[PDB]
Amino acid sequence: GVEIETISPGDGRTFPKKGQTCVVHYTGMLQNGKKFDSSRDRNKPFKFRIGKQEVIKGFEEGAAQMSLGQRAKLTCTPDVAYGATGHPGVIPPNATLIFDVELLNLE
Amino acid sequence: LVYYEGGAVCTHARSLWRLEPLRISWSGSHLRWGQPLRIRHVTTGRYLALTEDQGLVVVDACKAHTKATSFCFRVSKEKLPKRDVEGMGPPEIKYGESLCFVQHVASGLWLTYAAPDPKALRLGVLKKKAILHQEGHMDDALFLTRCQQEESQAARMIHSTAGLYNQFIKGLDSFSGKPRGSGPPAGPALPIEAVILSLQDLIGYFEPPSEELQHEEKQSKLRSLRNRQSLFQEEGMLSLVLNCIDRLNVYTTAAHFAEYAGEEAAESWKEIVNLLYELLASLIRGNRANCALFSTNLDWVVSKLDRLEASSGILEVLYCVLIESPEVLNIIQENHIKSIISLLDKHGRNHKVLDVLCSLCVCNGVAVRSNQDLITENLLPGRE
Amino acid sequence: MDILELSERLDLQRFHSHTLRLYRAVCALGNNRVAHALCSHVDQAQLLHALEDAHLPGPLRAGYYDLLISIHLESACRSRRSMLSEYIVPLTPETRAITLFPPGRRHGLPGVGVTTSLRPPHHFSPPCFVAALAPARLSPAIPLEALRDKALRMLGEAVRDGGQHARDPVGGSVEFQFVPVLKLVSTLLVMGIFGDEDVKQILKMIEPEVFTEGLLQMKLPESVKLQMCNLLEYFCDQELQHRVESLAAFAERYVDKLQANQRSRYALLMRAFTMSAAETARRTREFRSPPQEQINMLLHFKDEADEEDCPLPEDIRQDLQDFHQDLLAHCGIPQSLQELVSHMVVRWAQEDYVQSPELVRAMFSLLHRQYDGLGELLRALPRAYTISPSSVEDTMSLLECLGQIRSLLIVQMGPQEENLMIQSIGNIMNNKVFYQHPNLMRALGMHETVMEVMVNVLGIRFPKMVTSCCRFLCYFCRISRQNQRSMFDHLSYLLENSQGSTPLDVAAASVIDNNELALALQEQDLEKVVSYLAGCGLQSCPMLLAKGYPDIGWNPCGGERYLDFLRFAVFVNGESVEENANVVVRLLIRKPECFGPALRGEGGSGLLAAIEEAIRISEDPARDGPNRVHLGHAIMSFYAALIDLLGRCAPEMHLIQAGKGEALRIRAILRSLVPLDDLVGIISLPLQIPTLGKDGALVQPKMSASFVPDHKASMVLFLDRVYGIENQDFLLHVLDVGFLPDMRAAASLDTATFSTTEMALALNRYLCLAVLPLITKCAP
Amino acid sequence: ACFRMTPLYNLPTHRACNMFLESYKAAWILTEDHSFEDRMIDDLSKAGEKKPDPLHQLVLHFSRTALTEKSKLDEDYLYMAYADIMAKSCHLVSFEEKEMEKQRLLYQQSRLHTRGAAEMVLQMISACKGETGAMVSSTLKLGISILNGGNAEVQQKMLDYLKDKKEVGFFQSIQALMQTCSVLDLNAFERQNKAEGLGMVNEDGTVIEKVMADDEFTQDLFRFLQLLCEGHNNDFQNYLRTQTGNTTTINIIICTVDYLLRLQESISDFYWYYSGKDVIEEQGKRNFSKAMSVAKQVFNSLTEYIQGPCTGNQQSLAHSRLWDAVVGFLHVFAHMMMKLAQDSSQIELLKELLDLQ
Repeated sequence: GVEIETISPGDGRTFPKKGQTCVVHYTGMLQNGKKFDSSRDRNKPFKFRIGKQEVIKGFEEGAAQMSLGQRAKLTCTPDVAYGATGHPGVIPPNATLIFDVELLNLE
Repeated sequence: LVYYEGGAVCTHARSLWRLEPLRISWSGSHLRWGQPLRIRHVTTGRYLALTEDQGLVVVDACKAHTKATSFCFRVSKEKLPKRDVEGMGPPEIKYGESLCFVQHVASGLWLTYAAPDPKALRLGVLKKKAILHQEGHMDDALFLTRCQQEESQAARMIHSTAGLYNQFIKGLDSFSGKPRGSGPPAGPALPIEAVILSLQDLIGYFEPPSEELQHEEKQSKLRSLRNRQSLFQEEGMLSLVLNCIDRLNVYTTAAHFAEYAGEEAAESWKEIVNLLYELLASLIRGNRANCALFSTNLDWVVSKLDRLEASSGILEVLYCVLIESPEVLNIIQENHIKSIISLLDKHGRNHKVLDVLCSLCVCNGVAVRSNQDLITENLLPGRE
Repeated sequence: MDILELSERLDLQRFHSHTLRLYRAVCALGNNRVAHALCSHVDQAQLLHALEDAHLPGPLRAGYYDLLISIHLESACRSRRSMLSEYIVPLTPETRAITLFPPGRRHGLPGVGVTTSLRPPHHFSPPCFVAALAPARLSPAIPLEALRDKALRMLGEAVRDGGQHARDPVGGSVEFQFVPVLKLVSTLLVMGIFGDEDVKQILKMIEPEVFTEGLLQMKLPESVKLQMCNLLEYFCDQELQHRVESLAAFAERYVDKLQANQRSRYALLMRAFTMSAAETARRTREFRSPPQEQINMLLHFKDEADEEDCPLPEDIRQDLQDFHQDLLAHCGIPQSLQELVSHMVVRWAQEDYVQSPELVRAMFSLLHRQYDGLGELLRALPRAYTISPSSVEDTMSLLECLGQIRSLLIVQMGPQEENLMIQSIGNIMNNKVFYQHPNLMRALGMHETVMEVMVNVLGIRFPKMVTSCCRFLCYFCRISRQNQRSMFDHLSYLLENSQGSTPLDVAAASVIDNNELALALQEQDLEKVVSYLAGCGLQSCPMLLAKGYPDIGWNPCGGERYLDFLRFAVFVNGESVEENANVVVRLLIRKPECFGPALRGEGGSGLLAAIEEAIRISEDPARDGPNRVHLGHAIMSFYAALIDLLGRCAPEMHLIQAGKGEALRIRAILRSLVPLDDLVGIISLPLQIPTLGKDGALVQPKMSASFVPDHKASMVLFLDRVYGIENQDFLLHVLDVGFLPDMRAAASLDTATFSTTEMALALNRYLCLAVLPLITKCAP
Repeated sequence: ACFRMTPLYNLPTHRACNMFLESYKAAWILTEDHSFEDRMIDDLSKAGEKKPDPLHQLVLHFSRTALTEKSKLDEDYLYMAYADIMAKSCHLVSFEEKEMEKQRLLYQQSRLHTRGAAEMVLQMISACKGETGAMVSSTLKLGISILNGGNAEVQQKMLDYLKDKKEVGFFQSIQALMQTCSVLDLNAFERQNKAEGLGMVNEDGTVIEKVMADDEFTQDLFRFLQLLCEGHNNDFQNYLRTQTGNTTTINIIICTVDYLLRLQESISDFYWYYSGKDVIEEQGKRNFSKAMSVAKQVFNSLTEYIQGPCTGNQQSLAHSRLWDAVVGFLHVFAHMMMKLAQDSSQIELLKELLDLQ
């Protein structure tokens, strides 16, 4: 469902196990190439505990294959993303998202 | 059929009569007790009369033969026409004074109120029908009040506008089907130049007071404008205009109109259909009541927004309705919002459409969240 | 294209400025769910960029300043602004340290100091669009400290270059240079973001000499002047808040002395009255008056005509005299905020003929508050309450719930708003502060807010919210005797709009058991209820018409209700309210349709006959109605209620033995209104007892839809009050015809299996309330 | 209660600090007096070195709110505060001494009516549309303040304004106000009698008028009309009777007489109520005195309407049912004189009775 494409390699050794918060700075774009979010604009890294299902699914199998410091691009299909309902006013229904994710620190 | 009605009707135009003496010369003389005179309804031009079938009626102007329509105000019900005086006359009756009984001249009958108050009045409020009686009650005396020149002028403008636009409507209904073919128009000529002039005059009649008008003058003219619009609406001039729009709207373009009316008639189709849409806004602009009338025919307005013949006028009508009535905002559905947004896609980047959409969210300081959510969900996420 | 290319692309300017107006509209008045969405279309970085952008055209500079406030700050601003008129001051040591004038009599800087008034913290949530997918969403978080520092910096840059008046009007004009920044600074001041040093900076940018080029060191347009007024009103509000806080702190420090000397005085008086008596016999009135009449006695030493009457020693009186002088000096009774505003407003007015009505209104409101300071303190002290330091947590939660309730008054009702009202109102009612501190609740005016929302919903859709509001208000009224009186003034409204709980039981909650409140009904308000009763005894509910019911000639469902309010307004605390007793009788007979189909007179039916008909209608399914509502009991309820109410209006024994003419007349009128034979006959009905056996299983009749014996209780009351039991023969008649076959009906029901059947319970309550007391009275 | 009254020293601190606040506000803050209206009006009046001065921009602003076409006139505490300020401003035995006082008051009223105050007063009375309340009370008190002594300039300005605007609102609102004016009652009196009969004590509480409740407002309204025709103006004495030019006319004089008939009805109703009770108790003394003050003002208003020999008003009264009122009054007067003469404790009420006669 999620397609990880490495943009710049990290360590390839430490991967986020369950229960380690992940700090990731990111930018997100509808597959047509329009942007809905970036954390870099807000200026703060986004933290989430992997295994608590706070983030969308593809964002959670996706930031799990990445390693520490790696920068990659995820392509979450609506099945492993919001889906047929959408995030009203932000993401149209039946949408595929692309995320430029940089896993900065683990915990 | 006449009535004694109470309430706001005594600030309307259906309650206005005009005393027409039986002499053309010196017709403005001082009314004297017991002199013959017809009484004409102003907004309909129908003369009060005693017909055999229904007693008291308002008969048309072709059947007022001075036996049915003549009358005599009288002071007391005791049994008492004078020799015409070639002057303003000796003043007898006053205004807001001088209790006067109305007596038909030939039948002697006094004007009274029909006592019967049936089930419709068991819980309903009294609307005493006026009947002519042999002897009548002892409390049936009437004060005569005066109406402002604005009201009298408006009540006579309604009598001509209604006639003109009913001729227009009945002319349109003559060739509703009936294609012209390659021959002549169906029936009698449409009153097109008269309609254009009358609409132009009524749009200027209702023009909002100017801004440089100084404060107190501005607030007096606003009251007068609201009054005149209420008169026209309560006499059903916001339905005659709608009927004209509907009849002229079954035709997509001027050539479609020409296929039924004619080339010369179709030369003014777009002009007329724009003047109607301007006059409608002039009638409803600023009145919460005339704008409240559109809580049920809102789909009437929204379904005409794509029409190219007059696309700014219909949008202006919508803007007035939405900016003045808050009850209209509650009946907006996704159908309506997905249509107002489609104007942006089909008619261009027009800021007035955004103004409409802004007015759909907050009306008089209260937010309507369904409209906010619908605009957000439909307009925004496409980013187009 | 660059956005600054919109300096000459004017059509795109108009479209984009109105796009931002659309954004501000769709997120307006509390919609934080849409503010979050708009943080994906206009992000923080664009907003913070447009704040500092010098070349943005004005219509876009102002638009992007308003958009930031709308997305992030406006909801918190209004919620804070609604709490800025009530001063709940906790009795903490922090409060105790507050003094009017900074130690070492000069005014301190306005807005600079320690404030202890409770204002709930305002909540934010971070904006993220990768979170998985309903409590109300909070406003999008924006870093408030960085924003505040930027706001101060921009304001400072615009001023010391305002005086230069170069041709640098950032935004295209002085209005667009200043108004957008002043709006932001006013918002952040109101919210509470600014520290003391920042407030000092703002004050220096306003007037450097008074508070230690200023914004008054250059000529300004009438749009900037309005924002200056909105800043000075903030600093004028903080001085008032300081006065109230210092007055509360003084109360804390001074009631301690008034208590210590009262206790020591009491000790001295207790040593006295021993071998020294009858000289201090009067001086124990202070200790036996109500505590306020003691605190109202003690503070009576101002006019010098009542010096020694005040028991306070002179030292104690001195503290109050000194603080009073300080309070007067603080209120003014330039070198001061009052003098600054008083000069500057007059100077504006006499420099130009101000054309903006809003500016004139703000100007003169400020001038008024500066001249009348002591009259402003007096109009805010009604809304000042001192809570103990322990109750701070509960009060904070209660204030948050109140803020939610009064934030949904700018929103047209919907499902989610219904749910938030219900949650908030159910939360207030579960708070101990709501019970313990009734005066705070009437000072915050919750009852008025709840009635506002009930007005909006009634003026029905959304019955759940009405049921919750009318429960809250019926509880408000039971909390304390002043709450009834506060709600009693709304009786006209509730009677205009009059599950079970409905805006009528609120009206019947205001007046219940307060004979002082009963004797304040305006006869016309008793009259309108009778008008509704008339409208209920001639037609029938269209509701049941839509439920396909028999619809005979009249619904008793509304009649029963409206005979319940009229029962709580005629008979309070076990005695008859004569004044309200007579009026309802008169209004009932003047409209004799309110008595139902029976008692109609012409074409009448015996009350007994009507009840018998309702007995026979109780069983047949066709005439009872094809569930929550049945009719066989409905007509019976209506007539039982009418008989009870008519019994209530009957005069008590004082008037009857006094030979008072009106009393005898009213009793005779009621005697004529209902005969006797029907009365003792409805006493004599057969009561379908829980039938034993029936293959062994209990089959009791549903006394939610049968002749409940409680019906008869009403007619037992009437007989006692109106007809009476005067002869022994009539008594030995009623004993056989109606009474005894009921008591041994109950006694047979006393068995183990039928002890707890609901019919048995109802019959037991019936006998103990109606029959047995009458027998006890007639025993001689 | 005397056994379980709680001394303050047992109360929790907060419930004592909240009692202290109320006592302090009632005894100390409220009783404090500060004259600032004079100083404030004298600062608002001066101008700097034509354009309206600061005070004349205040009068104009409240004129603006009055002429705004709204269905009902709103609560504005700002207007109600400033109206009281301006009223206080104009409020403040030798021939010289009296004449200097008169001229000084004329100057104080000139500060206001040379800046549009009279037109504001007429506008707001018209804009209230005949609803009793606080805005109307403040407006009427302001009108009385600027018309005291029969200020001929103010009266002329008011008459000119009413005549040129030809508005029917003013007299259509005065009439409504006088119809809503309350009259003496027994029922409410009986009820409050019993309500006091309940008692004074409450559990940690103390008990706190609904008879002749708006006596102050009624006195102010009729004082306003009297001041409008003081100085024997014929134009006002005739305008009140007929409003020529206006579409409809409202005869205020016969409306005053019609109110007076209500008044004499109620006054006779107390005398009948008390004709058995040998002594009028204290409550009766208060309420009857209030009714008498209102009756004095109504009688004075009727005199001013006809004092100058305005013949039109004279026969307007003569045909009016002013005779029923006075014939009825004389009954109360004679009988209450008899009954009140029989006690010394009721000498004050008898004095008020004689003055009313």
